[PDB]
Amino acid sequence: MRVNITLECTECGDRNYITTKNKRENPERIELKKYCPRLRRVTLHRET
Amino acid sequence: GSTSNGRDSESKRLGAKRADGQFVTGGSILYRQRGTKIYPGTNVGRGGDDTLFAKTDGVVRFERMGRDKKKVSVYP
Amino acid sequence: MKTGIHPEYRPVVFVDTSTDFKFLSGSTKSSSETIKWEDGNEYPLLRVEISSDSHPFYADGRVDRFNKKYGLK
Amino acid sequence: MITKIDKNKVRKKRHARVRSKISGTESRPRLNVFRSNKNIYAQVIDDVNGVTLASASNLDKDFGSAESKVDAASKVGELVAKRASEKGITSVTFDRGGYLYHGRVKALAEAARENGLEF
Amino acid sequence: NRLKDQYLKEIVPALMSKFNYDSVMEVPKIDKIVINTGVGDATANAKVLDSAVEELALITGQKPVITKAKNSIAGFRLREGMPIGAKVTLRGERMYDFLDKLVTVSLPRVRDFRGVSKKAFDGRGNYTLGVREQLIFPEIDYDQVSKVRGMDVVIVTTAKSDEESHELLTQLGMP
Amino acid sequence: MLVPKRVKYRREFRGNMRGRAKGGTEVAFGEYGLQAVEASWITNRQIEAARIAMTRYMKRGGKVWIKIFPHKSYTSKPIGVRMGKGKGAPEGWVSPVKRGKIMFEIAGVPEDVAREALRLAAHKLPVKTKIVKRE
RNA sequence: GUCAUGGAGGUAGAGCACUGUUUGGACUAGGGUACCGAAUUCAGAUAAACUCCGAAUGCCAUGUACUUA
RNA sequence: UGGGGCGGUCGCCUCCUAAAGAGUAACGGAGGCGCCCAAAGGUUCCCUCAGAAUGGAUGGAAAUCAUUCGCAGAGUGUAAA
RNA sequence: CUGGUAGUUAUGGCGAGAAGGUCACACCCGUUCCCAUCCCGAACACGGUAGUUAAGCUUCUCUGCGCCAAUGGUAGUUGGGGGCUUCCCCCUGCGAGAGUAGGUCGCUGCCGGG
Ligand SMILES: [Mg+2]
Ligand SMILES: [Mg+2]
Ligand SMILES: [Mg+2]
Ligand SMILES: [Mg+2]
Ligand SMILES: [Mg+2]
Ligand SMILES: [Mg+2]
Ligand SMILES: [Mg+2]
Ligand SMILES: [Mg+2]
Ligand SMILES: [Mg+2]
Ligand SMILES: [Mg+2]
Ligand SMILES: [Mg+2]
Ligand SMILES: [Mg+2]
Ligand SMILES: [Mg+2]
Ligand SMILES: [Zn+2]
Repeated sequence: MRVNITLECTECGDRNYITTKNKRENPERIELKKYCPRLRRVTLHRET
Repeated sequence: GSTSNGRDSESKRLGAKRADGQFVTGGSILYRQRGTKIYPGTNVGRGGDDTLFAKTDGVVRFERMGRDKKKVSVYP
Repeated sequence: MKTGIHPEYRPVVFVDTSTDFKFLSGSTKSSSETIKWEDGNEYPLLRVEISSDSHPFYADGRVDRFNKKYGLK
Repeated sequence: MITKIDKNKVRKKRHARVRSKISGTESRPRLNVFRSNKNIYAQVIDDVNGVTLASASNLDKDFGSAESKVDAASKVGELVAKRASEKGITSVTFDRGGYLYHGRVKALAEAARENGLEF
Repeated sequence: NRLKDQYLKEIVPALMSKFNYDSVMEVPKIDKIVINTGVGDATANAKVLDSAVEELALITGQKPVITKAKNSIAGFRLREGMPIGAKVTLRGERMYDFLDKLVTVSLPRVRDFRGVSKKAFDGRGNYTLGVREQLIFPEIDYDQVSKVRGMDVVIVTTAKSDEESHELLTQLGMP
Repeated sequence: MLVPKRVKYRREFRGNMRGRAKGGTEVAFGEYGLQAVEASWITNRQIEAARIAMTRYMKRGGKVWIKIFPHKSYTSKPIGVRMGKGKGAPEGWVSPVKRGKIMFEIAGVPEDVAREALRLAAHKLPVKTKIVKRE
């Protein structure tokens, strides 16, 4: 139900963050705008 | 013929850590607490778990704010 | 007062069936009838049975013969 | 028999909510605003000493103009900044006073920014 | 504003010299009118919750707003949250026209019209009212309403005691 | 017998009985009363026995007051059980009486039968008492 | 170590201002009059896991004080 | 481990014991945890609870409405402080 | 005399009674626009002064509630010494809680008008 997920840069493709989500509340893939160290700017991240 | 008790936590060493009138270095802890037993005054900030620290070098002075409360301040 | 929520409240005149007094009122329905009431302004009209005619403060079946006879169109 | 909620009392309750985070110091004083149903007042205060430095209001002997009393705040804001600059004040903080930063108080603030006052 | 004409030009002048009020500012006057339904059958009758909402609006014209419970009671298996009742606030000029559909039209229409309670005062200056059948308004359709619910109508006046409060409405007109 | 209807905790400390009585060191309701001179625990059984013997002599004439109540409870262990393995189960209820506390009251009877009734009550209690009167 | 000064901390004691326990009276809006669902009030008690209060000691620190390692 | 065995316990959080700084034991007295939340996080703006009485209602002691009194007698995801 | 704006442990509060006022401040009127209501120009927002001191506000009086508070005595207790040791007594230093004589219907700073 409450699993661990990893977020991936939509441009780079490198996993950068790990969070949690509810499987039966957010069955889709979460998308958040986080900071990407490789590009040194805010880039959209979505779950693998 | 048995007891269901026998459990206790680990003590958290709360209470004051610096005395009134004592010169104190910036960034040092002054009072560890749960909740807000003493409010942060001048040059004093409250941390995540309510520990009052000092922002600048000075002299610790515990002092009384309004009728039913206390605060701690640091004066250069 | 916010736009797009409340139905209309344009004024409509109100009358009786026996005394037939032209009384102003605010309502959302015009009773499919309208009059040039008051000083040259166009106000709809409501018709219903005796209201406040008595209010406990004022034969061929009686109405059986009268209502059916008037119903003859 | 509904009793009416006092206007000033409720405003004073909202006044202290902002006033916790805003206090005027000697170097960076506080600009206060009191709005009345017929006038509007502005004041510059340094709360460390409890002293008023400079002020102006829609009651002075000049700028006589009452164009719906909304642009009168613009004139009032034009005097406090001028008097602050004359007295050597550079930067301040806007004390909303418990009102809403929308209308008359917005216009007063906008005029001060254009003239010699730094926010 | 037909009642307002009497209220502003005929009712009030007969009160200033009647109770020796030191100023017109002490003359009692209407403040607001409210309507409450409290149809609690929405625990299972989901459609009925919104069924009477549009019915209540047509009596006034303003959109009613959904009112939810304040807590949960085990006796009536009530859970916090579900719509329980509706709110309509007649305010402003509306205390001068909506009641005209009452004191002239509504009460004569009821099947057993005899009058209003002379004692139905809260004890401090307000007056309430009750209706037992939901098709009393002049702008209601008999065939369009499937269910009937008991309403609560409250008239709020700035009167300080039940003496003057009764005799403004008595002068305003109803048994 | 006087027992509390319910208690927050079933087990309590034994406590101590040093010092003077905090309150109730004077007669207020009746006109005669038994005053403790020493200090000891008084169970609820001794309260009952000292009361039946106290109203029976009065032939149910006049009102008596009980100025103490057995709030605290005490435990005990069965014979044949070694030390440890928890605490014992509660047995009775006691009222620790420090010296100078009035335990009983008499009113509505003459001088002669008030002193005699108190005398029979005192022989059922484990403390040294004294008959005291109001003013 | 003592002296002067400044502090943090709720123990002993006491108290009913909150929470439990409890005595005797006036008290039964309403259930069918404690049998109360009970509540108001007067007077009087009780507490390690109650506190409107609250010491003696102990502890932390400053001093320019006096003595001593 | 008030001999050993049978029984019970083994890690973390909260209160009392704990003797008014901190710390302090017993197979001493009471309870919880091995999570949850995509908003139950951030920020800006706004306001205030429980309960009781009173009049009207389908609707009753207790559902929703109005007034009055009301320093928390509520609430704070969950146990206690 | 009044309108703003701060400090100060409620001796500053609560309750009660009276006087005052367009110079301020409010109550008040209306909703064209900026903005606004889970509906409601009630509040918020805007536009003004036909009416008003009945409210808020200012001044004046109180001890009814609350708050503050001695002196003396008492409980307790560090140090020393005794007992008949559930505990109790003596000397020196410290010294409450409760109760009470008593005080209280505030004291200071800045700015603008009359
Ligand atoms: Mg702990
Ligand atoms: Mg935090
Ligand atoms: Mg955290
Ligand atoms: Mg105070
Ligand atoms: Mg000292
Ligand atoms: Mg004690
Ligand atoms: Mg200690
Ligand atoms: Mg400790
Ligand atoms: Mg367990
Ligand atoms: Mg004048
Ligand atoms: Mg327009
Ligand atoms: Mg003394
Ligand atoms: Mg004292
Ligand atoms: Zn990237």
